[PDB]
Amino acid sequence: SKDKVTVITSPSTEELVSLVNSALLEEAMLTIFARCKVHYDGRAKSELGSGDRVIIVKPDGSFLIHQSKKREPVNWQPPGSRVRLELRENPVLVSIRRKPRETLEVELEEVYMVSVFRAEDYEELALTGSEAEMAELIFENPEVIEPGFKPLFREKAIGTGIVAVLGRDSDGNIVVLELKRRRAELHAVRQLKSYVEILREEYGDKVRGILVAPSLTSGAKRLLEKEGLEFRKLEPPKR
Amino acid sequence: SKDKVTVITSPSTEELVSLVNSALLEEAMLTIFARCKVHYDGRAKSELGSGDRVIIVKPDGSFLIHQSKKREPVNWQPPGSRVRLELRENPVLVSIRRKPRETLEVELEEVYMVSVFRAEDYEELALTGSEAEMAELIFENPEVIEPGFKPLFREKAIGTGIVAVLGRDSDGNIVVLELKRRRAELHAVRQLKSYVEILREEYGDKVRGILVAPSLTSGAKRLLEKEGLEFRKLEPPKR
DNA sequence: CGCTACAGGTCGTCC
DNA sequence: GGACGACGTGTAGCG
Ligand SMILES: [Mg+2]
Ligand SMILES: [Mg+2]
Repeated sequence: SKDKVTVITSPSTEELVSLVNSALLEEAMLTIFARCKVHYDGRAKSELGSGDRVIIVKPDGSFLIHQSKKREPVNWQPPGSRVRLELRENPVLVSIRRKPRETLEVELEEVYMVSVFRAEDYEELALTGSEAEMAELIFENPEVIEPGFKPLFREKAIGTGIVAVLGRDSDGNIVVLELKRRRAELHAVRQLKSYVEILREEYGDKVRGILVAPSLTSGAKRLLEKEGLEFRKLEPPKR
Repeated sequence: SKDKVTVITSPSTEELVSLVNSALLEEAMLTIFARCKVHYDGRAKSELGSGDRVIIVKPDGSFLIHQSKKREPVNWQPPGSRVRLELRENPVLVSIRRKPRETLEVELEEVYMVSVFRAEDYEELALTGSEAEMAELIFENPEVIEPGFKPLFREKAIGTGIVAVLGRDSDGNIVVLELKRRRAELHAVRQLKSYVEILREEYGDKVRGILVAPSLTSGAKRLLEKEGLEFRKLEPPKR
């Protein structure tokens, strides 16, 4: 239990069970290379036929099944799921989440490798360049929008929806910003339009919307213009 | 090397280099257990300090870095990225994505395990209970919407945006359907309202919007009612 | 929990 | 290759 790694290739069932169950009691990452079938029923339902895949069970219950292509797991289970290992015609990894009820079944036809990784990590990700940091830059230097802009509220719930920044201009109008940390799309403009309309019905037609993004799509421009909304070019800042 | 799996615990640098090399040449899966540092720069910028993680490099270029928590990799690179291994003071995995330019740098301070898995998988996931299945059901069976509903188009570009289902009703009105495979939120109603207004521009007051979904959030229902749009309860079929 | 919206979203289709 | 929207989206904030 004091080795970081414990690896077995071509494990016997006995060896499988021993390492699987120690991974769980030790709350260590479990990794397995195997030929398997996968059955999922839950929010949706899926079958994956027999094939080789990497399987990972994290100590927090996160379950991953990866094919040899793409970024997404072909199947998974979220944190807080519970897995048991089941002996049947083959060993079967069964993971269940409660609410909503989702079942993942991994039938292990052939286990090429099983491993316990007792991983120590006290460190957490520090990311910069987010939308939240655009909001900060704007409250710290409102001029990046325009002279006299005064930011007032961040994530202000209006009647229906939550607007990213609510504010006032030099004419004393209410100003909605919608921020995107990347090229803004039709859905961004729909957010803004939706918020502005809701405000307009309280505060009159003078309410301004501004989409604040590094750029926007052909579609966003068209709809923005058609709706009389505005665009300010802003890049997400990186610390 | 002719084996499906090769595993070396506590590799030397030469051992490390060798397996990494083979994984890439053999189009195999590369899995590393390591204490590392991660530096990422690209669409955003991030730093992860020294800690233990699982690393996976797929033969299609997908790069994954997993902490012992959550379902998401703490850092990654998408399919198509090119990876190399540089020997600085420590070995450094470098994976770069062209377009947009993104670089991922993993300093391997200690490699606990490195493995090559030559995975054979000819099988594609088969999933049921999607939104597209809802659409099929509605074309096969339009009365699930209402009697004498005539479905005409599916994923139809209108001028700005794309409608899930476009049709007519028995009274000669045009019908927009917005479909959701799960409980519908504000986002959905905004989509629906947006399309219906665009269609009203051409066909005038004779357009109906219908949100089709297993249920609604409070905000959705509120907004839906406000704009006088309609709801039909439908569960995605599991076939 | 339920609502709401962001994400380095990823992914697939189709103009 | 851009635009557009679904996704078993996952994840975080907030009430
Ligand atoms: Mg917003
Ligand atoms: Mg839609």
